[PDB]
Amino acid sequence: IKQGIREVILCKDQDGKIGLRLKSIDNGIFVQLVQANSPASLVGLRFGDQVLQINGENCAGWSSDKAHKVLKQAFGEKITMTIRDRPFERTITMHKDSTGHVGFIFKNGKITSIVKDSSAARNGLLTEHNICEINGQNVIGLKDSQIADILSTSGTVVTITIMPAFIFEHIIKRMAPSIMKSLMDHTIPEV
Ligand SMILES: COc1ccc(C2(C(=O)O)CCOCC2)cc1
Repeated sequence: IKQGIREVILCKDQDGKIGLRLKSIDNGIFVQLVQANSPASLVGLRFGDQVLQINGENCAGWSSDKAHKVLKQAFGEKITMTIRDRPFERTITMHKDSTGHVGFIFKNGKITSIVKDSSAARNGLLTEHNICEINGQNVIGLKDSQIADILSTSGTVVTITIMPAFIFEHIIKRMAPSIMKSLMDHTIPEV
């Protein structure tokens, strides 16, 4: 999680898309969706990012509709944005035990139990928190079984990005679970 305000420069694809849906939260604008292999993904926009400006206009108090409107009108050639990185999220680094567990239980992405004397317990993992990312890979909308698989196929060191469940549930309001499963970018980021 980068701790300040960064600039990104986007270019609409051939179809006039940038691969983004935005959501009004708390009189700010936040990324709700980033499409796989989109301009948004390529420049490193992530679920939960806060859009502070689009082409030098403040996003404060915009509706989701106005934000999507503003992206439609923009000259495709070059869109600038100012971004706060995942400001509602935090990162937690854990170490797997000899049996391959970081030490928590979760249901529909939300951590529900912390196991006594686990890495999760020592690193202060919290319940009623939704898993957004595992080792920088977005897992939002993936089945519980696949999130377990991605945890099992990570090394002994597991970084998990988490969001308070209330906040997460407010952000994904009005996005179909199939769009999340199907289109939400879940690739290991390119270099
Ligand atoms: C007393 O507080 C702590 C905090 C972290 C740990 C480690 C972990 O499990 O993450 C131990 C193994 O290596 C990494 C760190 C241990 C004790």
